[PDB]
Amino acid sequence: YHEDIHTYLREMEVKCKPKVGYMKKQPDITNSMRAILVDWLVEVGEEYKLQNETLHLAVNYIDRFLSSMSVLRGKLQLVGTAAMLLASKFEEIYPPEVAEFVYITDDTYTKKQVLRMEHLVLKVLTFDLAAPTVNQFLTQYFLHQQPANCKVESLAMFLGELSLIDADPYLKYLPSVIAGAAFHLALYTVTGQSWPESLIRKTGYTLESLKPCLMDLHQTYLKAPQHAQQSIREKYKNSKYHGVSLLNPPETLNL
Amino acid sequence: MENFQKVEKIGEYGVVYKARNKLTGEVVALKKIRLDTEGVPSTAIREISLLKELNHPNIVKLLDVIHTENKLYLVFEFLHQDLKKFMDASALTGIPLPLIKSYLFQLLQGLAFCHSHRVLHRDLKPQNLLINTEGAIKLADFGLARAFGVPVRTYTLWYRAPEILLGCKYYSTAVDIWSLGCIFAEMVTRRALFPGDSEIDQLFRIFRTLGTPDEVVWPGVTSMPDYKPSFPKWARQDFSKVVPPLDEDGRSLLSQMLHYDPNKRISAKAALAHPFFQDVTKPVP
Amino acid sequence: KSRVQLFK
Repeated sequence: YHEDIHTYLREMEVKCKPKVGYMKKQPDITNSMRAILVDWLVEVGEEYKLQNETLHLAVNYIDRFLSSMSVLRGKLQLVGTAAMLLASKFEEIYPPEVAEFVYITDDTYTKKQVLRMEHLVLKVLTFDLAAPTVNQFLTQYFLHQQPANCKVESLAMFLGELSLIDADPYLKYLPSVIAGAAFHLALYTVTGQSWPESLIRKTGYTLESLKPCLMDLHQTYLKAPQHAQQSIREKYKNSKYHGVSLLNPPETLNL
Repeated sequence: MENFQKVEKIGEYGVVYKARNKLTGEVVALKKIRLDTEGVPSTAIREISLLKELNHPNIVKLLDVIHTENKLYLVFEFLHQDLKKFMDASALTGIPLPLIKSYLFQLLQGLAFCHSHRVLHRDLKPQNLLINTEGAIKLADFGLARAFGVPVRTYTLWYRAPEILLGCKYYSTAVDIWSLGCIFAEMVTRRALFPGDSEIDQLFRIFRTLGTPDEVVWPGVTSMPDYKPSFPKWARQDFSKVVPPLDEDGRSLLSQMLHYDPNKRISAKAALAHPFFQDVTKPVP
Repeated sequence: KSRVQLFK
């Protein structure tokens, strides 16, 4: 059922893909505001021991809700909090209580407001909360690597996390393509190897097909230390992820 | 909500009613959730988000969701009863073997559809298998269902896999296959295969029925959180004793479907190709 | 810390 699961994920990621360039239609919020919101969500997920998939799902819900709806400056953090609550309810075994999210928002929004925005986000998404993320495709690709290197997987998670901060240009790539680019970049960074032929057959993504997203991800990785938002770099500094954020990015991708 | 008129109560998730559509006229199940506290329950959220992604004949279809500000209404296709009441009614005499085979085939088809997607039922008990009048059994009660695109961390008792009892860290499709095997044995013998009272009594019953698993039978039992050396070394009971009515192929399928090792346990897709299913008809209940 | 009001 593994290949069937991957095929279903590929079919469903197009349905769950947010509209590209929705920030232009946003009257108030911009790409930088979304980056700050995603960074704050990374901090929240680290504080509450939330899984990486929870944060990926929260980012996906935020992107879809902003594609289908417009919110002001003050409601962007409420939207992010409601999306994080929904993702925790969907993915986590014990989602944090609504009071915890109200607390972590610095008491900006009351519990009633958080619950109302949760209802609104659920209605807008039409309860389509099982959105494929970069994490799922990355794990699926991990089952297709030999030998399994924990550094490769940790760096691929780090790069997929980095791809969440910048809507430009990672909103124009499907999660499968971003995951493939992250996997190849991690393999080249820590092992000096390329995108595997087994994954070429499984995904249909040749190394040429990932080249645009690969260049974008290499540019993000090189400029990661100088990026305005650094919570992902701090999170992956921990020995749990083998300190992959400490590794220097390769200067050039031999393609 | 207006187009549905409740006529009776069929269950106590939340209380589920039997509702008639005022416009279409079709009869539907109207499970309701009282939204007070925590917002929409995580169980209901998972049930709606995973059931609407599954469109199979042998899966209770969710054809409408009424999400109001204070209440949440789930509309399922109405089926006559679940496998529990059908088991209870056919207590004097066994359920016909062709009907057992057809029900197992349909349940395995639904499970293979759920597992080809990223859905794990985790609550496969006869109370969760609805039955229609035409002779089709469908999976229901996806409240405990979880999406396993990434590995799912482990959190009734009679249908719990030996791994979940033995401190398993991650769920898998093997737990659903084990629950289906327990349901199959209950269908054949008209009594629960492992009627355990506690997490240790159920494990001891499993060991009594299938023998205490060594490392050769299941590689890794010694290195489990809930495995103790003070486990009696029961022998594996011959499958003719536990399930007399089952034929050789049925007994083989049940043995493969109750394997201790989750990796070596049969899968729904592979179980659908068993020689036990070569003559699957569609008898009415 | 994580507790902070964004976009003040």
